[PDB]
Amino acid sequence: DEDDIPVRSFFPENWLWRVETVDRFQILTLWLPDSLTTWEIHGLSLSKTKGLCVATPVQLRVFREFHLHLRLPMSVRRFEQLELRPVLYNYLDKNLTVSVHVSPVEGLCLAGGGGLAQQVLVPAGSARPVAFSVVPTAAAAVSLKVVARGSFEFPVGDAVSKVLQIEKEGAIHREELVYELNPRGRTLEIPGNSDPNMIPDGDFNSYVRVTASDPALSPGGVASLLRLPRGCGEQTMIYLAPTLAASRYLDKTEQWSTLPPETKDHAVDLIQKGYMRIQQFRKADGSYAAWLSRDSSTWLTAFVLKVLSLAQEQVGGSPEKLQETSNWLLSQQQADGSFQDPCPVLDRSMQGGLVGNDETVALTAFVTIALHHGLAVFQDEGAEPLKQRVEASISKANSFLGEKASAGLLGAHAAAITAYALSLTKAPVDLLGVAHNNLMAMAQENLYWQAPALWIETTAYALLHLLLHKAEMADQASAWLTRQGSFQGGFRSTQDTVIALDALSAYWIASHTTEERGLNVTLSSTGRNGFKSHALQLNNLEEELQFSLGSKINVKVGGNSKGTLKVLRTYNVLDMKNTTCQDLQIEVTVKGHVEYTMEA
Amino acid sequence: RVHYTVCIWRNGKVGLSGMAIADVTLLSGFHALRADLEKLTSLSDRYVSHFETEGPHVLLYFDSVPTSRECVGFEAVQEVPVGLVQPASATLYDYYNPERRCSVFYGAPSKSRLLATLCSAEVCQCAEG
Amino acid sequence: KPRLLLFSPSVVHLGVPLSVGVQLQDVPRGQVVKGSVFLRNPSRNNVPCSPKVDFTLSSERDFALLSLQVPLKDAKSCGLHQLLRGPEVQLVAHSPWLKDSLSRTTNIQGINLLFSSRRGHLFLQTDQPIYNPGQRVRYRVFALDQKMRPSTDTITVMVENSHGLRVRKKEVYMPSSIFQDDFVIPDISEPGTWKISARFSDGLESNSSTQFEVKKYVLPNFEVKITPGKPYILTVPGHLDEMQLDIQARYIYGKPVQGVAYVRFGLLDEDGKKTFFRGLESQTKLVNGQSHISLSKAEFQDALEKLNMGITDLQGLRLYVAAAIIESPGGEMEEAELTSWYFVSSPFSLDLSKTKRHLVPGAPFLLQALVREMSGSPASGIPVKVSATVSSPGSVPEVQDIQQNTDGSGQVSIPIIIPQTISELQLSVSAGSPHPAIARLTVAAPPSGGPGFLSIERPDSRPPRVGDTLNLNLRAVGSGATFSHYYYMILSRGQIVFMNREPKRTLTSVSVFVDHHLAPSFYFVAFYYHGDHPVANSLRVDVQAGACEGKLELSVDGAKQYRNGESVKLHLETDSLALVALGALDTALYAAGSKSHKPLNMGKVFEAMNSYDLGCGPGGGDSALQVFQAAGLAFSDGDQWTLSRKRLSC
Amino acid sequence: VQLVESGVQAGGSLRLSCVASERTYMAWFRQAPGKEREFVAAITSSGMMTEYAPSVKGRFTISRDNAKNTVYLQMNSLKPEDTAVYYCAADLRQRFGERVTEYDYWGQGTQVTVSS
Ligand SMILES: *[C@@H]1O[C@H](CO)[C@@H](O[C@@H]2O[C@H](CO)[C@@H](O)[C@H](O)[C@H]2NC(C)=O)[C@H](O)[C@H]1NC(C)=O
Ligand SMILES: *[C@@H]1O[C@H](CO)[C@@H](O)[C@H](O)[C@H]1NC(C)=O
Ligand SMILES: *[C@@H]1O[C@H](CO)[C@@H](O)[C@H](O)[C@H]1NC(C)=O
Ligand SMILES: *[C@@H]1O[C@H](CO)[C@@H](O)[C@H](O)[C@H]1NC(C)=O
Repeated sequence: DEDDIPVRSFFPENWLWRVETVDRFQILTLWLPDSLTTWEIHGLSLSKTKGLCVATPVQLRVFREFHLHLRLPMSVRRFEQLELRPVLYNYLDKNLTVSVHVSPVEGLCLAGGGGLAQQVLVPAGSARPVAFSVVPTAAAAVSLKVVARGSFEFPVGDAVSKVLQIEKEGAIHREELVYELNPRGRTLEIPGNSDPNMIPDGDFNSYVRVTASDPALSPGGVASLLRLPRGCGEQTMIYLAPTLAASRYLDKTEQWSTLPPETKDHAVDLIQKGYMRIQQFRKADGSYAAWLSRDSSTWLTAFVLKVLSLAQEQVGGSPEKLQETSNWLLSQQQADGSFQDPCPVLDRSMQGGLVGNDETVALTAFVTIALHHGLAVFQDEGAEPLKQRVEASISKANSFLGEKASAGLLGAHAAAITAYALSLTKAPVDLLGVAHNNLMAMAQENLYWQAPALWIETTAYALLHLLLHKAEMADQASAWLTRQGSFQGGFRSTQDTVIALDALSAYWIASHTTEERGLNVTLSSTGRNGFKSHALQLNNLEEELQFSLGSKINVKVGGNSKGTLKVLRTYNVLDMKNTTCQDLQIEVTVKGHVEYTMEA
Repeated sequence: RVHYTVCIWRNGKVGLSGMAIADVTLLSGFHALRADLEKLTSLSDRYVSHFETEGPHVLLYFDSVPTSRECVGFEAVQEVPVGLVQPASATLYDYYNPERRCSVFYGAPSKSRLLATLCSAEVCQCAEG
Repeated sequence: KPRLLLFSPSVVHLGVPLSVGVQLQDVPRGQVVKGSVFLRNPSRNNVPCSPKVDFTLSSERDFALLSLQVPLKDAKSCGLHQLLRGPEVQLVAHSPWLKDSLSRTTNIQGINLLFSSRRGHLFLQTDQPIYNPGQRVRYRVFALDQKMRPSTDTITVMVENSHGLRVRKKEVYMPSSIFQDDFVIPDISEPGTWKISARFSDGLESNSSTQFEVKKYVLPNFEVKITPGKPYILTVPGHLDEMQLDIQARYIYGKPVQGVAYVRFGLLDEDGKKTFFRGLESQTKLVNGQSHISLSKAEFQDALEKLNMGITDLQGLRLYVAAAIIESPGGEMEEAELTSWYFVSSPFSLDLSKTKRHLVPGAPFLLQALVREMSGSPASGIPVKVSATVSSPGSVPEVQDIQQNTDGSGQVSIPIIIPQTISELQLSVSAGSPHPAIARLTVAAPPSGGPGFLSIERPDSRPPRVGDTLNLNLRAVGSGATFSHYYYMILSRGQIVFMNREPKRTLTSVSVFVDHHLAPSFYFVAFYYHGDHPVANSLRVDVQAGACEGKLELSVDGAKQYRNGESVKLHLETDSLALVALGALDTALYAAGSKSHKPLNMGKVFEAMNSYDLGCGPGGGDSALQVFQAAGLAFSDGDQWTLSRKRLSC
Repeated sequence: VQLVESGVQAGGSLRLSCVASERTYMAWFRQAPGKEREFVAAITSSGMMTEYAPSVKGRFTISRDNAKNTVYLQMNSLKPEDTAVYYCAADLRQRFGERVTEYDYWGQGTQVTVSS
């Protein structure tokens, strides 16, 4: 009987995919899918108390004594002859003469014109494939059911119904449009598909492909600079400039981990006590002079302001006690904006490269650099009248330096320092440009400018200027500072040590710096369904997005990063492949008499 | 009650030269006489080096593939009448790479190797009946 | 000279509790020391990255285990994500007792730790191991914290492509810890190996990746595997092993298949190029699903001389084999390969990764070796001979020969006694009968003149089952009787889960109750002070895989061989309330051309757990600092401190 | 592999027999002077199926002996101008019905004449 046979249609590859609770006992009934195989059932228990343990897989087995295995080919082109082979399987103990016949299905061509039974005798424990050749002429997919009905001697029947999907006309074509991206040449256009091989009706799936295509001094020697401040009001700064520079330089360079962690907390107390040691030398008007009785010196007040203002980010000082200190410096500004020493320092050695033919230029540059450093520590609230005159004071000071800077015929140390001071306080561009141009010409040629105290300092100040004005010049500059600083017992003086540590700290953070490297683009076009848009963010990997754009598309790539963008388009074309075998061929001719039950 | 003559040849000089494995498939109820195939193998001048026959299917391993149309034959018998008219198949698997097969067809002595289709167009219909 | 010892794993995972081991030694027994331990990063003004934790321990209890919480929110607050070179955080112990009593430089003692966002355990389960384009891909990822309990955090599921391109990103918060998702393959995607990746959203590098392969296939019906008689070929001059193999073709549902079985042989070199043989193409007929194929020694010689490769040249060449079983009369053919078959000179492989280097003079040095038949399970009854060459600088290097027979699991432990002041030890291990597999190594003696070493010993020398109580013995070597107590601590998965103090006697038997928290391998670090210097010798101790603690037992109603369309009553059991992730997978998919990758099984779960283990190497070190580095620890006693890790994985 | 052949007024009959050591499908060929040889009939190894030349449909029949492994060709109702030399030959590839001359190791044949 045709109807009695239990057609089998459920042929999944994974069915018991779920998740459920457990209470030591549950009887879940699983209906085995109508497939003949052994199933590798397994599971994982996820408990709040105990946790996970992978279960032991269970090898359930499902099998029928007499079955029919029909294995459809995956790609079945139309207008092409097809070979289907339902291999009858008979593991019974009885010789059976069964009949195989694909039920009449619309959209197909039955070789016999329909349900023509092909009686076949199957010796027990053996297979008797009954070749069936039906040419597919349907549109999308046809489900053909093979029914094996046995004789009345032992009536066991089987019926498999597997859905056959028929591919679209012709082969499939791929278009790969390799291109580039950049921050000029921003907007690009992809020409719309215009190939004449296009089948007018067919699947047109396209995909986009965007690729990001992306490309320290010794912690031992510098850590030795941490010394307990000692001496008079002058020497307390010699041991407190490197002490803050070393603490700061390793703070920015992230070299504290190399040193034992007690060292960091050992240094945070050298500065803490150091700040008190120099604070008690403060005069009534915040001069920070060498001695309480000795006359003040604007150089030290500027130098102490820079070091103390910089350290103010750590020690819980009083902002108002620092604001007054800046007031003293301003009051010493001369008519043209210069600064004159009221009392020179007892020891000229700490001055670094200041001593020389010209001093007022360097004093003006050094003080202004320090003077700005104190702007950050000013309270955001209050002192507005105090702040305002500060900008005027530096602006007046900058004008004098710019006038001197453009004049030329100045020393190397003056030339380098002037470049940084104007750069830091945002001097007028023309003065900035001429001052910067003055530095490069005066430069000398990782050969730049052992190194005496003069050359080492000026390099550090100049090196800072290049960072603020890093392209093959700062990188080639540090190679002289670091090489010059790596010598045993390097950084002889105090001004070079405090500032050289500053440049390398600044240079290191610049060189080892990373950005977002964004590259996101936009794809838009006027498709038949309307207007659609897409974007592909590539801040930090590669992306590909399925977009429905059947016409010319618009690209608006943006971002400092550069990469490769290519678009893939898929479609069908008119086939031209020969049906006849090209390399190896068979020719078989059957001659004789074949008896037929019925013939056209 | 029915004869066969399977013929195989290779163009050569492609770099894939090698043995071949015929996959001749017979009609319904056909099985080659083991006596005939056994005679092919035993001979000193042997072409079908290894053969296995069970029911319709027949494998004729060929040690040497000649460039020309030099080929072997054999006999077959039938027991159950064939209930429908159609073309059976065949296939020559390259012994070193069965993915470069060669599917071919054939049919009854008076019939053809294809079915009747009025296709020859965008519209496409067949006339088996 | 009292000291405050600070111990903690040399890596800290942000978002999960950290355990810090702190204790006192050489105390006047009349003072109580109280302090705080917290995570401060130096680059941002020492702002704390974790809540303050105090220990307030005394002399009568000088050992304390502190469970330090390190929430990730504070890490952002202290700017740990803003570092520009390496994830270096610092752990410090602050206590006024260090400055007032010990008169140290500062009232704070600490260490350097390499933090990393990696945390939690993420297991991915895909629908089926292989996909043909156009199929609907299902999958799910399990979120588990360090303690292997369900988590409820947020993760970023990422589905990469064969070329290495993202295809689907999903962020979701899972209150049930199981995230189910379905993804659809393009109908055009070329065959290749895709990938699914999931990582905790707040974390950055806590990703776990599973690879599902997409290939053009249709489900086969018989799976054929080639099982050679002996998985290796002996190829030493004179004697050549016979090369025979058995081809087995069975249906996916078990029954044997009858047909033909063509076979082609060849040679695969290291890169992968094939080189076949002409005339050796042996084809047969399967009888009861089995066929035996052999190559006579003379026939093999003819093939090679024809190829002119020779026999002595088969050093690292692999005997390729392929099959083309055609199921007559069905005709479907399903090929197989046997790439894994070498031309080796010996039948055994020497695995000496377990013998600890840095022998300790004066105590019985143990040699642990695992002898395994190449491409096979560990073998029993293989006599192994060793020729230890003790190198005494002041006398002729002595030679000691001893042999032992494999216990039954493949491991051997032969104690060789070594004297004092020995330059080094060089030994050769030979295992086999005949054709021994020789693998000689040398171990350098620790520098002489140092403080007395320590020698741990395991009597049973057999891995303990979960629930056992293994015994360990300690003894100082040399005139170092100054100390009065023995110290030890148990490490597992980079977390000090047990710290204790032991008194010194004639024999010091320290017992460890191996619990589930110690698996699959827990270290064991022990030390004592020779007055001022520390001396220590850890010991990698493995733990047997045991069984579940959740007890998920899948079962069926006997073996009735259910027919298709029939109903089965699955029986499953669980020790606690749990969510079972049932998944049924057709077995034929393993037959479909694929690497046959292992599913999610205990091999990976325990591998995943131990992937957090920071220390590497079996243990033991020349100096107390080196051993504490190898165990995955940070040690600082004020005078000697542990160097930070150079990179996450050694 | 050698072929041996041995064995009349018009309207008579003859029974030609060719003996071959090896048992195969040897067929019959005839050659007349001045013209190329043409086949008369053939028989397969088992002898189940045979074909005859179109000129001798229903007139010449072939049989074989399983013991001495020969071919028995009876020629009842001889047609007078069929005189020619008959050759029994075969190949080793059982190409039944291979009309054109692709048979190797040809036999010698025997002269037969028909008189009106
Ligand atoms: C998480 O993703 C990273 C990057 O995609 C993986 O880094 C790879 O790690 C493996 C071994 O761990 C290396 O062999 C690769 O070279 C690494 N790739 C890169 C680009 O660095 C990392 O493995 C992933 N996590 C896991 C658990 O696999
Ligand atoms: C099936 O037919 C064969 C024919 O040889 C016979 O030997 C066999 O006994 C038959 N099977 C049964 C169950 O009768
Ligand atoms: C990415 O897109 C955003 C819009 O959400 C835009 O603001 C941003 O500029 C884009 N990326 C880059 C690198 O420009
Ligand atoms: C291959 O195809 C071309 C045209 O598509 C045809 O001319 C040629 O004959 C084919 N190859 C063979 C061997 O016939």
